[PDB]
Amino acid sequence: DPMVSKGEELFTGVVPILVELDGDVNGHKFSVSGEGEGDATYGKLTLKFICTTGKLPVPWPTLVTTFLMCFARYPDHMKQHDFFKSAMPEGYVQERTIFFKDDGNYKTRAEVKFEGDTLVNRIELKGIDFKEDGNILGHKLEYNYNSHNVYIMADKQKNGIKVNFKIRHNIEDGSVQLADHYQQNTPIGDGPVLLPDNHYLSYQSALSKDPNEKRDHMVLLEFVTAAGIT
Repeated sequence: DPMVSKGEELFTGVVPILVELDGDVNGHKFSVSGEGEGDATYGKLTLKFICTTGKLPVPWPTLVTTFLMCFARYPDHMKQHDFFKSAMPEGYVQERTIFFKDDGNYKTRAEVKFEGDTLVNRIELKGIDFKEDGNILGHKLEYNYNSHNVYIMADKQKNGIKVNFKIRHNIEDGSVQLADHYQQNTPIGDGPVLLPDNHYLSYQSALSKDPNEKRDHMVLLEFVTAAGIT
């Protein structure tokens, strides 16, 4: 499929990744830069993020979903369902609202596209209505992350996809902090993209630290594979 081959070809090897985020949550302004690599053939990403403005004012785990669906491994049997690589290299816009149960929300707008050989994710994040002493701005979340499937559906009206899913962030005391995610993606360019049948992506994420890093930071290892059209 010469259509399906263009974007696929850009991901057959290890691809360098750059992430930039400008954030403000209840007026706490912050920036984060991240860098690493993606290997879509194995659905693997390796990333390190640094808060370049000091202390991150929210828990690292709450930003994991905001900080690259084009690196999912789509099995060969599902290659006609990979909107994300079909939109490359011109890229796609990824927008979310994320509602934290009994707290504020994030609203994010990102552009994901190639700049030369590097895949870039540039994000702007606004958070409103957070409780200063809540789980988010009070840093009450465990530094860890649960595996979750993500349900992708076609969004024909937007020439794109929509994505719905819930994240459960474990808490200090056995409770969970729910983060209800609403997402839509649309191509940046004007040409043909794939409109997939419904399927999911399976996510696993592992968070760690660099012992030599004195800045506030997060090392992220993710594995993501598509499934669910059997």
